Amino acid sequence: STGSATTTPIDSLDDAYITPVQIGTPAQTLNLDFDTGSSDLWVFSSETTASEVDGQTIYTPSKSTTAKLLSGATWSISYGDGSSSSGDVYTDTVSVGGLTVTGQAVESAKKVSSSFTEDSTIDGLLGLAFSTLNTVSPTQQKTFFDNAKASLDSPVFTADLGYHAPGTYNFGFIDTTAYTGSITYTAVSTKQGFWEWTSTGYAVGSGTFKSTSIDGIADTGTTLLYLPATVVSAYWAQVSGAKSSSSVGGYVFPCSATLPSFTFGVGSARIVIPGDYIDFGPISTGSSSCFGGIQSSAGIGINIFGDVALKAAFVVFNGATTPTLGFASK
Ligand SMILES: Cn1cccc1CNCCc1c[nH]c2ccccc12
Repeated sequence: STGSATTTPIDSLDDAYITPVQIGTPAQTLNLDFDTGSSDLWVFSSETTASEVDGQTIYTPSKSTTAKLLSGATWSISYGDGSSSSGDVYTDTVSVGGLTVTGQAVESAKKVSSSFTEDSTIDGLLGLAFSTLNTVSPTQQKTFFDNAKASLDSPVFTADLGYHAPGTYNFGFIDTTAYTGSITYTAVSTKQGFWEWTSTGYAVGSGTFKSTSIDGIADTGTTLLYLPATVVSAYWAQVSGAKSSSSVGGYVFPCSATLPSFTFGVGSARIVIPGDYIDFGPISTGSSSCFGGIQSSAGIGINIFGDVALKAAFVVFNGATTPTLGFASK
């Protein structure tokens, strides 16, 4: 089997991407944020505290003839940005782009934090990291990908995120028309439960490539590119007037700037992030200070190749017995 679904930015900044997902019988379609940095499929639901729902589409398990309470199971998750959610668990039929999994754990939110409530466009998350990170207790549950894997033509999924435009998540096949040149594959460590890999270095604009190992995670559910302070300082030093603002929470730059590109290495290959991809617009409405798309990972504890980096590439998440990651230009 295979599946193919379009993923769409939630706003004009590409802050996140949502992908329609069919849950239950008859189908209830919710728009979920596919997140390769977590391993829970959770949704706004008829159980979510009413004051914490503001415009989201909800899953109502009592209206699904295939829903079954997973007795005794609860979940609770915190994300890198400090947001959180928790609740109980159903199993139900879940389909993505024509690919169907029966008996998928669908984690029903009873509580969500404020940045979920305030994000009316995101109806929940679909985790695509390794199932060892799944938070369901007392019996850990598998991700949609892990459940689907055995049925897939090939044990892979691909992320092709657009810049200010829709893109595609495919399951079970590599669309050879969706990228240019060749795909370069690189080793993955699953020891922390993430798609963790080591970039071979970077360049700023038309500058020389610096060969240096940068360990980080491929994370579709994080907006920005978080890298070591040394690398980030070297980037922003090429933008007149750019500075790190403790009050804003990172590097800002004059909105009048033209930003340089940023290149990262994948083995001997190179992925170029155009300068425009690094512009996240005014820090507040009407401000001439703009927020940067490359930020320091210092104090996160890990480097994160978030959407800013991933949307410059066609990315293969290879879930074979020994997982690997592939990157191609596009
Ligand atoms: C960092 N910063 C700087 C000024 C204002 C900010 C915060 N920008 C948050 C943008 C945002 C809205 N909905 C989201 C959903 C997922 C990820 C990000 C977002």
